[PDB]
Amino acid sequence: LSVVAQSKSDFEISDGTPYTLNVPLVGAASFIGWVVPTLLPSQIALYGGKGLSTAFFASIGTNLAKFPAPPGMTDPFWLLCFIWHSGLFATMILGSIGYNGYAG
Amino acid sequence: ETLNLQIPSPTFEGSTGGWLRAAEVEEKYAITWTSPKEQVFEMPTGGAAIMRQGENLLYLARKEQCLALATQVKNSFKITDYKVYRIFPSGEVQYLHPKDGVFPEKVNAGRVGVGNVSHSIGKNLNPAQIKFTSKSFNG
Amino acid sequence: AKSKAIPFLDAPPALSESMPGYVGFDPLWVSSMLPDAGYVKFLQEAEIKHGRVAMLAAAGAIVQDIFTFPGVKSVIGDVKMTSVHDKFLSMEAGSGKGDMAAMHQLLLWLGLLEIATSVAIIQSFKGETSRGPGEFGFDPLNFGKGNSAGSDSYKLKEIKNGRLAMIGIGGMVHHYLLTGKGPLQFLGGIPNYKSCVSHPDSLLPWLFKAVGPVLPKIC
Amino acid sequence: SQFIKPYNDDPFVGNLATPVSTSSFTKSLLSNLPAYRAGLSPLLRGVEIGLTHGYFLVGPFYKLGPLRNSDVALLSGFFSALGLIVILVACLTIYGVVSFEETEAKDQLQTAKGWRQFTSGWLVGSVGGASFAYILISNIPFLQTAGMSML
Amino acid sequence: FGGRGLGVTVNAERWNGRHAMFGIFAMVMTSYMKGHGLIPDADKVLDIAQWGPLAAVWDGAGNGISNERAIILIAHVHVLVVSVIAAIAPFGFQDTLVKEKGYTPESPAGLIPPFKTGLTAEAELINGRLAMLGVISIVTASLFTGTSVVDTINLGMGKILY
Amino acid sequence: SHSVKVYDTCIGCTQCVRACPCDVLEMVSWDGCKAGQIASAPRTEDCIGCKRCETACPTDFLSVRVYLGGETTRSMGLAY
Amino acid sequence: MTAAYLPSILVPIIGLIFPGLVMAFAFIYIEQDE
Amino acid sequence: AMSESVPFLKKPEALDSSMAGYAGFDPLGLSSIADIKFLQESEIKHCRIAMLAAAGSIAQDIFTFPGVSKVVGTAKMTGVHDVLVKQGAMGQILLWTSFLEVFGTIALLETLDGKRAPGDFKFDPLGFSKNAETAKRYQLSEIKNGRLAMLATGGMVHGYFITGKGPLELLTNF
Ligand code: CLA
Ligand code: CLA
Ligand SMILES: CC1=C(C#C/C(C)=C/C=C/C(C)=C/C=C/C=C(C)/C=C/C=C(\C)C#CC2=C(C)C[C@@H](O)CC2(C)C)C(C)(C)C[C@H](O)C1
Ligand SMILES: CC1=C(C#C/C(C)=C/C=C/C(C)=C/C=C/C=C(C)/C=C/C=C(\C)C#CC2=C(C)C[C@@H](O)CC2(C)C)C(C)(C)C[C@H](O)C1
Ligand SMILES: CC1=C(C#C/C(C)=C/C=C/C(C)=C/C=C/C=C(C)/C=C/C=C(C)/C=C/C2=C(C)CCCC2(C)C)C(C)(C)C[C@H](O)C1
Ligand SMILES: CC1=C(C#C/C(C)=C/C=C/C(C)=C/C=C\C=C(C)\C=C\C=C(C)\C=C\C2=C(C)CCCC2(C)C)C(C)(C)C[C@H](O)C1
Ligand SMILES: CC1=CCCC(C)(C)[C@H]1/C=C/C(C)=C/C=C/C(C)=C/C=C/C=C(C)/C=C/C=C(C)/C=C/C1=C(C)CCCC1(C)C
Repeated sequence: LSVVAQSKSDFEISDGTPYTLNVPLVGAASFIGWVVPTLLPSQIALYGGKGLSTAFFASIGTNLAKFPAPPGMTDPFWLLCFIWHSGLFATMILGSIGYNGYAG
Repeated sequence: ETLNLQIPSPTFEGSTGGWLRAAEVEEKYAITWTSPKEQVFEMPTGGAAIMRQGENLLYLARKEQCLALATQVKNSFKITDYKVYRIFPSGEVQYLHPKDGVFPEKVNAGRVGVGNVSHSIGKNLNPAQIKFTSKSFNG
Repeated sequence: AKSKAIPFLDAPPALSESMPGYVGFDPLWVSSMLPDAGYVKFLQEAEIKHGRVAMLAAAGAIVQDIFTFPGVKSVIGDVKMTSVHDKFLSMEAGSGKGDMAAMHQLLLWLGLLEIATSVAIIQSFKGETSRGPGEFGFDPLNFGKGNSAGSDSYKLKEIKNGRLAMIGIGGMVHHYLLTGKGPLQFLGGIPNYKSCVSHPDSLLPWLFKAVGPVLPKIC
Repeated sequence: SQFIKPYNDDPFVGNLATPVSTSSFTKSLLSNLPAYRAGLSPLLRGVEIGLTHGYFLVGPFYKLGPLRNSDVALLSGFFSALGLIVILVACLTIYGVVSFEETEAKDQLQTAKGWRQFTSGWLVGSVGGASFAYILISNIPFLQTAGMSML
Repeated sequence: FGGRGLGVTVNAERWNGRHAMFGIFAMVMTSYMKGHGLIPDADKVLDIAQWGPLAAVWDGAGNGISNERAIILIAHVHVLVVSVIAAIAPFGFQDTLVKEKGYTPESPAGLIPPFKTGLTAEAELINGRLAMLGVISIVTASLFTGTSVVDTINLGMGKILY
Repeated sequence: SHSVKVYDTCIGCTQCVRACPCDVLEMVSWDGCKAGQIASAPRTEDCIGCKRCETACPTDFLSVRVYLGGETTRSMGLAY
Repeated sequence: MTAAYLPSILVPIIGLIFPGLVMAFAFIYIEQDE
Repeated sequence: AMSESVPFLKKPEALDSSMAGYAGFDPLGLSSIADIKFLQESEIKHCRIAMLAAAGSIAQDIFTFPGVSKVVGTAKMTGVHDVLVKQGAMGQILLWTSFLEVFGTIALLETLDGKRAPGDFKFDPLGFSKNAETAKRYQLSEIKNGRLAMLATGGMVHGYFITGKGPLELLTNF
C-alpha cells in the first residue's frame, strides 16, 4: 500500500510522474475475483471435494496445526498453494492493468 | 562564433549510451547543426532522435562520436552546417571542426603543413644508426 | 582547561559543564568519540537509564531477602538472586519447559516501553525534540512543582544515587557469585568464605571457571 | 503514461529514469541508508554500516566453516569473521591513502579526513556487530541451529 | 611513505619502547605464572579433532601444540586486537602510530634527554630505550647460556619469581 | 599521442583526409605533386590510431604513416 | 623434527602476512602521483 | 508539539485533533506508511466487528437460541464455529457479510475520493445523532468502546483457549 486510490502522499512511480497504485481496490478485487470461481468444487484427491481456494485454506489450517513441522513433498499444500498464488498473481496483474489503464 | 548554450537540443528519450562522469570532470564535445526539417536521425550512442527544424545542439563524450554523427547528417540529410566544439569543465569552449571555416579535404591558404617529411618512406634511418642518439629516424 | 575532579588533567572538551552530574571526570574522552552534537545527550540518557535500572535492582535484591510475595517460595524454592531468574527461565516456554512466563512477561512490557523511549532517543539525538536526557515526563505526584523535569538539586540526587546503585548492585551480584549469601546475609557475615551458602550455577558458567586454576579459590 | 524518462531531464547523460532507479519508494530507501542519510557524520555512517555487516558476517563462517561440527565452531566463526574484518579495514585504509589528497574539510566521506573517520567507525561497528552476533548465538539455542531446535 | 612517522624517528623510538617495556613485564609475569603452575592444564596437547589442523606442530610425538603455548598466544591476540583498534580509531588525546605527514617532529633525545622525576615524555623515552636493550640482553643470555628465557628472568632477578 | 607522418610521395588525392574519423589530417598547398597539395597532420593529439588513413592511401607504399605511441584518453577511444 | 614449531609460525606469515603486506604497499606505490 | 499520549514523543503530523478518538498515539508512525483515511475506516470496521464479537460471547454464555443446544451440546465459543460451518450457519453469515462488503468497497472508494467521511454508511434509523452535540459524544464513544472491545475479544478468546468455559464461566469458577 505505497499509495491507495487517493491523493495522500506525493507518490511518483518514476522520477517526475505521479501514479496512483490502487493497492486496496486492485488487491481486494483481484482477491475476490479469483476466489469466487476458484470455490468451484472437484472430487479430485488434491481438492478433496472442496474448491481450490477452500482446499488451499484448509491446507494452511492443517499444516498450521503442526506449526514447526513443514508440509512434506507429497503434501497437497505445495500444489494447492502454487496454483492459487499463480492465479492470484495473474488476476492481480490483469486487474492492475485494467483498472490503472482503462480507469473504467 | 562561440557556442550559444541556449540552442535547443534534438528531441530524445534518453539512453544508457550517453556520457558518463568523465564528461563532467575531463571534457565534453558539442555539435550544432541546422536542419530544414523536423526529421528522425540515429544517435551515435544508441537509438533514434528527432532533429528539430532550425538549430540543433548535442553533447557527446568523444570527438569521434560528434564526427560520426556529422558524417551521417551530411550523407543523408545533406546538412553541411555542422560545427564541433570541445568543452572543458572550467567553462572554456574550444571550436574544433571545421577548424578554419573550410573542410579539411578542401585546400585553404594559411594552413601550415605539420608532419610532412621531405623524402619517401624508404629513406628513413635504420634504428641502429640512431641508437643512444636523439636524432629522429625521418632522415 | 583543568578538570575539577582531576586538577592536573585537562578538562574534557565535549562536556558542557552545565550538564547535571558533571564534576569533570571524563579522562578517556568518551564524550568526544563521536563528533555529532547529539552524542553527549545519548551518553547522559544512558547514564540515567543505567542508573534507574540499577536503583530498582539494588532495592529488589534487598527486598527479596526481606520478604517474598505469597506463593512465590513454593514454585521457585530457595533460590536467591540471579538464580531465581535462571529457575524461572527453566520453567518458561521457549527458554525451557513449563507453565511459567514471569521473565518473558517482564520483557514484553519493558520492551513496549523501550520501543517508545527508543523513538525519543533518536529524536533527541538528531535535535528534532527539545527534551533533555531522561525527561520522559513521569511526575504523577507533584514534586518538581509544575515541571516533571525537576530541579537541578533533585536531578543531581538522581544521577549520584544512580551511579552509587550501579556500583552497589554490581557488588551484590558478584558477592552472590561466590558466597551465595545474598545482600542481607552477606552483610551479616562480615567474615565470609568461612561459611558459603550453596548457589546453583549461573546461565553463563564459563566466566566462573578461572576461580580454581588461576585465582586462589578460597570459597 | 510513460515510466521511463531521461535522467535528471538530461537526454544525453548515460542514465535513464526508471522505476527501479528513481521511484519515490527507491528515493526513500537510498536517501535513508546510512551512506546517504543527511545529518550523519562520516564516522556515524561507518558505525551503522559496520554494525550491519559485522553482524551478518559471523553466521556463514560459523555454520559452514571447517570447524563447524566442532564444539569450538562459534569461537572459530568469530575469529574468522574478525580476521576478514581486519583485512577489509586495511582495504579501506589503502583506498583512503591513494584516493584522497589532504584538505581541511572533514565533514564528507569523499575527503581524506572523512574517509579515515568512516574506516574508524566501520572497524568499531564491525567488531561490535560481530561481538553482538556472537553473544546472541552463544546463548540462544534457536540461533545455533537453523531453528531446528523446535523439531 | 616514511614521512608518516615510520623509519627511525622519535615516534618509532617511543612506540617500540612502549611495546618493549610491556614485553619485559609480560616475560616476568609469564615466568612467575608458569613457575607456580598457574597456567591451567599446561602439559596437555591440544587435539586436532576439536581445534583443527592448525593445532598440529609436527614434533616427534603427539604432533600437537601444548595448551600452555595456545593460552599465551591468546593473551597476545587480546592485546593485538586492542592495538589494531587503537591504530585505526585512536582516543582523542592519544598519540598516533602514524602521524598526519604535516606534523612537526619532536627533537631527537640525544644521548640523555633531560631528567624529569614526574611521569613525562622524557622518562618514557629513558625507560623505553632501557627496556629495548633489556629485551636484547635477555634473549642473548638465553641463547649463549643455553637456558630457557623463563629461567634467565628468574636467575637475573635472583629467583624471587619462583 | 600517436605520430602521423606524410612523405613526399603523396599524390594529393585527399583520401586520407576524408577517411580520418577524428579530423586529424588536412590538405595544405605544395608544389611537389601534380595535384598541388599534400596531406598534413596538425592534430595528432586526436589520433586514435585506427589507420583508416593508411588504408585509404593509394601510393605504392603509404605516403601517410601512423606510428602508435603513448596512450591517452583520446587515443584510447575512451568515452569514460 | 627439530625446532618443529617453526613451520607453524613461518608458513602463515610467509603465506598470508608477507603477500598481504607486499600487495598493500605495492598498491600504494603504483597508485601514487608522486 | 508533543504527543498528548506519549509526552516525550513529538506529535504525529498525519493525525489531527478533529478526528474522533485522537489521543496522539502513533509511536511507530504507521500513519505515514498508509493513508490516514484508509486507516480510520479500517479502525472503525475492526471496532464494530469486535464489539459484536464481545457482546456475542457474553450473550452466548447467558443464553442460546431455541434448538441451538441440540446441534451444539458442549461447544462454547470457537468450538461452535466448526460444527456450524458444516451446518452451514457460518456459511450463510459469510455470504451476507460479503454481500454488504461489496458495497463497502464502493464506500471505501468514496472515502478515498474524499467525498465520504470514513466509517459513515448513514445508518442512523432512530435519529440518535440529530442534535449534532450528542453526535460528537456518540462518535467518540463508538471509537472508545470498539477499541476496548478489540482488547476484550482477544482477551476472552485467549481465556477460552486456556480454560475452555467462556468469559462468564471463567468469572464464576476460575
Ligand atoms: C484473470 C482475470 C482477468 C482477466 C482474464 C481479465 C481480462 C480482461 N479485462 Mg479485467 N480485471 C480483472 C481481472 C481480469 N481481467 C480484475 C481483477 C480487475 C479489477 C482490479 C479487472 C478490471 C478491469 C477493467 C477496469 C477493465 C478490464 C478489461 C479487461 C479486458 C482487456 C484488458 C486486459 O486486461 O487485457 C487482458 C487481455 C486478455 C485477458 C486476453 C488476452 C489473452 C491472453 C491469453 C491473456 C492471458 C493472460 C493470463 C494467462 C490469463 C490468466 C487466467 C487465469 C488463469 C488467471 C480483458 C477481457 C478492460 C475491458 O476490456 O473492459 C471490459 C477494462 O476496462 N478489467
Ligand atoms: C531490576 C529490577 C528487578 C528485577 C529484574 C526483578 C525481577 C524479579 N523479582 Mg524483584 N523487585 C524489584 C526489582 C526487580 N525485580 C523491586 C524494585 C522490588 C521492590 C523494592 C522487588 C521486589 C520483589 C519481591 C518482593 C519479589 C520479587 C520477585 C522477583 C521475580 C519475579 C517477578 C515478580 O514478582 O516481581 C514482583 C516485583 C514487584 C511487584 C516490584 C515492582 C516495583 C516497581 C518496578 C518499582 C516502581 C516503578 C514505578 C513506580 C513506575 C515504573 C514505570 C515508570 C518508569 C513509567 C523476578 C526475577 C519475587 C521473587 O521471585 O522473589 C525471590 C518476589 O517475591 N521482587
Ligand atoms: C521518579 C518518580 C517516582 C518513583 C520512583 C522509584 C521506584 C524510585 C526508586 C528509587 C530507588 C530504589 C533507589 C535505590 C538506590 C540504591 C542505592 C543508592 C544503593 C546501592 C547499594 C550499595 C551502595 C551497596 C551495597 C552492599 C555490597 C555491595 C555488599 C552486599 O552484600 C550488601 C551491601 C548492600 C552492604 C514516583 C512514582 C515516586 C513519582 C515521582 O513524581 C517521580
Ligand atoms: C449504531 C446503530 C444501531 C446499532 C447497533 C449495535 C449492534 C450496537 C452494539 C454495540 C456493542 C455490541 C458494543 C460492545 C462492546 C463490548 C465491549 C467493549 C467488551 C467488554 C468486555 C470486557 C472489557 C471484558 C472481559 C473479559 C476478558 C477479556 C477475558 C475473559 O475470560 C473474562 C472477562 C469477561 C473479564 C442501532 C440499530 C442501535 C440504531 C442506531 O441509530 C445506529
Ligand atoms: C540475571 C543474570 C546475570 C546477571 C547480572 C548482573 C546484574 C551483573 C552485574 C554486573 C556489574 C554491574 C558489575 C560491576 C562492575 C563494577 C566494577 C568492576 C567497578 C566499578 C567502579 C570503579 C572501578 C571505580 C573507579 C573509580 C573510584 C574508586 C573513584 C575514583 C574515580 C573512579 C575511576 C571512577 C548473570 C550474569 C549472573 C547470568 C545469569 O543467567 C542471571
Ligand atoms: C498499546 C497500549 C497497551 C497494550 C497492549 C497489548 C499488547 C494489547 C494486545 C492485544 C492482542 C495481542 C490481541 C490479540 C488477539 C485478538 C484476537 C486473537 C481475536 C481473535 C479471534 C479468534 C482468535 C478466533 C479464532 C478461531 C475461530 C473461532 C475459528 C476456528 C479457528 C480459531 C483460530 C480458534 C497498554 C496495556 C500498555 C495500555 C496502553 O494504554 C496502550
Ligand atoms: C527481511 C527481508 C524481507 C523482504 C526482502 C528483504 C528486504 C531483502 C529482506 C531483508 C534482508 C536482509 C538483508 C536483512 C539484513 C539484516 C541485517 C544484516 C541486520 C543487522 C543487524 C545488526 C545488528 C542488530 C548489530 C547489533 C550490534 C550491536 C547491538 C552492538 C554490540 C556491542 C557494542 C559495540 C556495544 C557494547 C557491547 C557489544 C556487544 C560489543
